[PDB]
Amino acid sequence: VEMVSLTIDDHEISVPKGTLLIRAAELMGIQIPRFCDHPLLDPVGACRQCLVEVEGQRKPMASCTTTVMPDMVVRTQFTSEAADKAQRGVMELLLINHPLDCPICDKGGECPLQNQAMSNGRPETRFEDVKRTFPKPISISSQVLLDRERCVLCARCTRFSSQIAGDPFIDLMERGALQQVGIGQDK
Amino acid sequence: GLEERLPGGILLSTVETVAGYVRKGSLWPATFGLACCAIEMMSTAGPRFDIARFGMERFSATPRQADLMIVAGRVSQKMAPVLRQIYDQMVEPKWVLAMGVCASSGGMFNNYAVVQGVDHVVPVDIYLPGCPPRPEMLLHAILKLHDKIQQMPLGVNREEAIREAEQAALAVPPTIELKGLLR
Amino acid sequence: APLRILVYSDNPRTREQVRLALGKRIHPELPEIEYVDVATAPMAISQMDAGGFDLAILDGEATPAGGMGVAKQVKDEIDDCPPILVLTGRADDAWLAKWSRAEAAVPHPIDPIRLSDAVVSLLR
Amino acid sequence: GDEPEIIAVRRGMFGNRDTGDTSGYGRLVRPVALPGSTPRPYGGYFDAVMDRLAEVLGEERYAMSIERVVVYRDQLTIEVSRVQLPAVASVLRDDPDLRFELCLGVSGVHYPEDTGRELHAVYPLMSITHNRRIQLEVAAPDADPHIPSLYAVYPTTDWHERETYDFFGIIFDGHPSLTRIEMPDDWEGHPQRKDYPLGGIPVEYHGAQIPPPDQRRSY
Amino acid sequence: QAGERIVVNMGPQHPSTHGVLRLILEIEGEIITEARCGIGYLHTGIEKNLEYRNWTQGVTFVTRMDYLSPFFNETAYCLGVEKLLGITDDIPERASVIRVMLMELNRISSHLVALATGGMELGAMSAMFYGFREREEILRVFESITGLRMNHAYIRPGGLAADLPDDAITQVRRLVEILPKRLKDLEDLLNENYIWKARTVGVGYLDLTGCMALGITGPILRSTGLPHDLRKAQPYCGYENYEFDVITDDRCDSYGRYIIRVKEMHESVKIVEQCLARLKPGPVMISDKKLAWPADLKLGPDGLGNSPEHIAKIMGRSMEGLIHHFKLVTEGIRVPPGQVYVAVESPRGELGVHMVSDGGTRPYRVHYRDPSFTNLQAVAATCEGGMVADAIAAVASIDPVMGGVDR
Amino acid sequence: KFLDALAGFAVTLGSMFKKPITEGYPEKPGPVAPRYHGRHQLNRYPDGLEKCIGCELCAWACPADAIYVEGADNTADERYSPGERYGRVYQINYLRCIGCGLCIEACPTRALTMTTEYEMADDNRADLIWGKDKLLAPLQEGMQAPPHDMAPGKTDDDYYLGNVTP
Ligand SMILES: CC(C)=CCC/C(C)=C/CC/C(C)=C/CC/C(C)=C/CC/C(C)=C\CC/C(C)=C/CC/C(C)=C/CC/C(C)=C\CC/C(C)=C/CC1=C(C)C(=O)c2ccccc2C1=O
Ligand code: SF4
Ligand code: SF4
Ligand code: SF4
Ligand code: SF4
Ligand code: FES
Repeated sequence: VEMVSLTIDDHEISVPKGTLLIRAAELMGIQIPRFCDHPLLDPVGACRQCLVEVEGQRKPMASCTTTVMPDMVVRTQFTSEAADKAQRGVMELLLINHPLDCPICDKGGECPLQNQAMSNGRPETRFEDVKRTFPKPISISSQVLLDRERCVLCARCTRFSSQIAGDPFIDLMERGALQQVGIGQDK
Repeated sequence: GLEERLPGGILLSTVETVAGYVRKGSLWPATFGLACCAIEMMSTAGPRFDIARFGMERFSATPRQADLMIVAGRVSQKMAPVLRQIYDQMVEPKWVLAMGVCASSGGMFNNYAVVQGVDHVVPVDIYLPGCPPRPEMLLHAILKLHDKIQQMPLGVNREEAIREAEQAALAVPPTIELKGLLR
Repeated sequence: APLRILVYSDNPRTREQVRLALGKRIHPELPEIEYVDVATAPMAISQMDAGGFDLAILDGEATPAGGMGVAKQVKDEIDDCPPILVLTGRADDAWLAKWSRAEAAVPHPIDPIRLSDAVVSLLR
Repeated sequence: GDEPEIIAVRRGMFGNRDTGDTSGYGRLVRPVALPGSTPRPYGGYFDAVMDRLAEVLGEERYAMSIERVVVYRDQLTIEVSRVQLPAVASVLRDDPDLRFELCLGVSGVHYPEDTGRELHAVYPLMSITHNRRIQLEVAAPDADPHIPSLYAVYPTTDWHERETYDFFGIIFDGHPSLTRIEMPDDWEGHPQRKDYPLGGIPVEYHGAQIPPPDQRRSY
Repeated sequence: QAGERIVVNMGPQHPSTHGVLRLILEIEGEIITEARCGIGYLHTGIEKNLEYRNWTQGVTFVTRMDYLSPFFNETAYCLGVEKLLGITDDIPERASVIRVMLMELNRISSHLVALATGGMELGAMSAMFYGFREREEILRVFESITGLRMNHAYIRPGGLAADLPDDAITQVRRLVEILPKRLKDLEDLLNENYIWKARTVGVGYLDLTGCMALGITGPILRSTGLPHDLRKAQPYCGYENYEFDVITDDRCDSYGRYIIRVKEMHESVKIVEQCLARLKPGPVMISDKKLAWPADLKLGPDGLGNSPEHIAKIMGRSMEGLIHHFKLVTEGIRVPPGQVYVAVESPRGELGVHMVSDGGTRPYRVHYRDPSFTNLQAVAATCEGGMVADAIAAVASIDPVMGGVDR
Repeated sequence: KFLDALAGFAVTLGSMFKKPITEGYPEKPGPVAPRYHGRHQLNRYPDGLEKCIGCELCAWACPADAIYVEGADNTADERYSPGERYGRVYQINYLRCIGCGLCIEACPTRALTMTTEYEMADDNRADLIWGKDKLLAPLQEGMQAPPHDMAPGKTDDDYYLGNVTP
């Protein structure tokens, strides 16, 4: 059980070799914002919400994908102004195309996007342009209704349906800003 | 009382009408404020309004003289015995006005400490929303009680009305079963 | 002779629930049970004034006049009043059920066997 | 110890009290720590107060009596040790340099998740002559909820200590008569404790009912 | 011995006891020998019920505690919330000025109710009606500003539930103009009235030592001559910038307390004049959108609602705006963990609030040290040995509002 | 002069020659403030569509749990509000409502407003649980029945921006 010691923010901890920065920051009581991360899914670092400043690293690193190395130093949005700026910018970019659907969205009140836009978001929109739009909702089965505009394209659904369950009957489809979770055609 | 033993003809009808008139026009409250709503009740008696206009200036201090009970406040657990004692110590006929959400149903204070409606301890004639109900609403509720009092049966008519009301009440489905568009 | 039980509640379903917990013959070692159902305080009081009841079950949650208030009233107003059982809509209401002087109190929702056992204890 | 008191340990993000409505967010472990002891140079008159207190008490008595000193939002809390409360209160009231004449009451606060320190009695004291104020805090366990009553020093506490008992069960030993003041003498339980259920009833609606707030979900 | 003393209940249901206060009197014929006090006939579970609601929602609860001093309870609650948040230094000036204005108008209203109820208790029937004419004058302003007559939820953490209606300032100016005259009309009934003075002079005497010992505050304490007012010592909500005199008396009795209340009404009118003088346009809510109450109420042909501009903002344009509205309304702000005891000078004394936060959106603890509860410890001191009629005057002089006593 | 002690008489005599100030309710009810927290009201857009989207935010904010809201889907065959949701069931228990107004501040569509109407009292515990059909504002002129499609070409955004007409 080789334990690697590192300092997150000012404080120090020791965690099993291979533990991700986001897991360590969880263990020490620090809420790094995250959407695409999932403890039970292989890390993908897609949404870039969980950026943190790491000593010796020019770019911010996705805490969800940064394996802990010995003697590392990390400063989250609680102590790194640069990491704070990175996370807040990712949050803004995450909300520009998002529908103004909270009153009608079932996830309202339990939405990680809402909560982390409160904790790690700008007070108000800067986006005066036109939002991306999809026709919604669309059923991907008898049970599940998909609202693509609200999709932050984190790929957690797809990553679950591949890794956890061997059921890749949805996937990320199209490309660019138009990327969308989808079933094949009608299957 | 003998006034109720009259034959069910015109005598009893006219006696009922006059007695209802008089009892609605002289509906003395009991000096029994409890809470916020007690302050609004005093405000209703205050000059900006005039509860005295309706023959209700005399807030009777003794329960014996009081014909009406404006609960007007929140009935804690420790107060329910006292409130019931005061009610039982009024002399009939007596009506009870559940002034405010606290008195009528417990209001916001859905808690252990509050009885959740004086209906639990005393029969309620009229329920009055508000927190507190403004004095105009109190006067409205009192006028509705006046209407209830005037149309009041006596004697054999009283028994017939009790039977009819009982039969009607046995049929109403409970509020929890009035599922409308609620899926 | 048959025992007459006055079940008081303006909720029809609570009355049906009480009548279900207590069959026509609860505890076959006991007499038959006759049910007079009342949904208004004035009628409940008048039926009590008629008398001849072995037990009265008063829904503590009765809307226009709670069964606890009716319980206290009937104990204050009928000489040789029959024992009173109360259905309480809340566990914290127990104290008021104690004040109502009802011989027993059964919390909502009506537990059939608990209510039957309480009744048998009162009618024995 | 100088480690803070953790009154609760939040699990997961978004304040979920249980598993949580979205998967993968429940792994955070955030202890809920009250402020720890202030380092030393307490702001304003606080030092002037505490130093004076440390002078009137001995070094040994002061160390045994005052468990912690916490300045938060420019408010001074003296986490005093149980048993020693009457002595400290007497010193505060009587000492001309402290002279906290006015004890404003006693408030119980229940921390079921604070081991051995479940019930805290808070004493707001004010010195009118010096225009100062502080808050004593005495922690007692749940299994031994006994605290020394301050009646001989602050008669005003008699009712407060009573209400606090009624609401929390904090047994102020030495109080003339700890009878329930708010709730009936025959009442079972101490309502302001967290273990005591809210005791509400469902709100009725045509075809439905809303359970009390303590049953429905919260964050 | 026993046989010559009766034991009686002034009881809950008694015209002088506000319906829910029980004075158990052992009386030797008609002299009060002992005055036990029975409380909790108005206990409501507010202190616990609060814990299952968010901040900015518990306000609706606290204003119900001491229902005669709603703005004082709300200000104490919201000041506690702000102190916990550390936002006390960021609140807009206009919100603070409105808070002072409303607390002082509420002081006038609460003292008017106290005087009315006392006068009617002591037979001064017209006292009730004149005091309530004056009080209705203020309650119209309260209704206009907040839309409620009592139990307002107008004062909110970090500011106010909304800004004054355009006509409000003129209504309050009219109050400042007329309250002197109507108060004088009330005073003509009582101030120098021989029967009134005879009924309260020397009655309910309580020494300054007694006040300290029982923790008494408010008019009762200041009738001992001590000029102790939390508004001057330990200023809060910007009272430091208002010129007003701490009203005090030397009689130490019921009449001294009555005169203190009558003069405190005038001092409140003076502070209200100052408030109107220093009321400059501006925001009433902290500019930090992460905590600010998001709703913007505005009237229309279809009644009071969210202003259509706000609806457009959060439903057509501003996604972050929508999220903030949704979360601050539903979950509400979450306060940093910690404790704070904050006191205000309620009309009846030092109304204290112990507030404890566990980092959540609901308060962990909100305990009100209501001044009335502690003042009722003085029933024994001010009633024992005197006449029962004098005990009534003493209890009235304490001005106990039982909602705050029992909470 | 001992006259000051008699000032009260001067008061009462004087008042019995000034006109009484009582409001003449109910024949002449008094003017309640424009901002008064009267009975909640459910409003409509000028074309008649119900403003409420059934988000339950109003009920969320109610400290008294005095609002019960069930949302349901708008569809072409039956549409009650612009957008995907609408409040199919909307009850207010006025024996729990404390008139605080938090519901109003909570509502994001201004579907919920507070009128100045205040007269309310009934003999039944259940008569004061006011349903959607009691609360919906009267169908003003130019409005059509609530179950109909959006105004031609208009879309929910057009409704929230106020860009709609009969
Ligand atoms: C053809 C022709 C011309 C025929 C004429 C026939 C005719 C009309 C007859 C006249 C002679 C009569 C009346 C004979 C009939 C026999 C008779 C005298 C019966 C008496 C029956 C009886 C004892 C009682 C029934 C009612 C009655 C009519 C009694 C006498 C009249 C009165 C006024 C008696 C009692 C009422 C009374 C004085 C007091 C009620 C109690 C109170 C408290 C009064 C109201 C009141 C008071 C006084 C306050 O102090 C107060 C202070 C502040 C706020 C409010 C109040 C308040 O409400
Ligand atoms: S639908 Fe899939 S990709 Fe889109 S937000 Fe949900 S989990 Fe992420
Ligand atoms: S219903 Fe509201 S106004 Fe009336 S007593 Fe209760 S809390 Fe006060
Ligand atoms: S009234 Fe407003 S807050 Fe309530 S459900 Fe309708 S739109 Fe939502
Ligand atoms: S006025 Fe207040 S209590 Fe009544 S429904 Fe609206 S939010 Fe709920
Ligand atoms: S949570 Fe790490 S990039 Fe998305």
